[PDB]
Amino acid sequence: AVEGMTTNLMMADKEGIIQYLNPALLQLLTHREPELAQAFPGFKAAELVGKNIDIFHKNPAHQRSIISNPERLPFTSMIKVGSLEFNLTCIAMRDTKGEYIGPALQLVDIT
Ligand code: HEM
Repeated sequence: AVEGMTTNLMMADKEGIIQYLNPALLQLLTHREPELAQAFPGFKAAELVGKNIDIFHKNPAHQRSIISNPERLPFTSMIKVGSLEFNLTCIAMRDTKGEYIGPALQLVDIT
């Protein structure tokens, strides 16, 4: 629904370790755990922080090349996550001195 359009955000460090999920995304992934557990059997949304993103990517070096090269960010794509569908945006996070920290992901639900 349009009432359900919100800001879904997930952050990782340069080594691909998930650092933070915002509440809207945590709520969505909890709601969608039926679909997510079919695509990713042991999936628990509250358990994602500290995990490496490589676990969830079928060709992990592809996403690694995207988040390792902040000069080529921002990156946008449409992705299928099990039976879910998202419009994905990946942007570079930087510290106060301008250094790249890792990727931030925004997902727009188009399931
Ligand atoms: C901040 C953490 C994450 C980053 C930086 C990240 C990075 C990316 C990027 C850039 C894409 C687009 C690839 C493309 O369209 O060519 C992508 C797609 C995808 N991501 Fe993630 N992702 C993250 C978290 C997750 C999580 C938690 C899951 C599983 C729940 C996941 C599973 C997928 C899947 C299934 C796709 C589409 C199919 C694939 O390329 O493997 N990602 N990810």
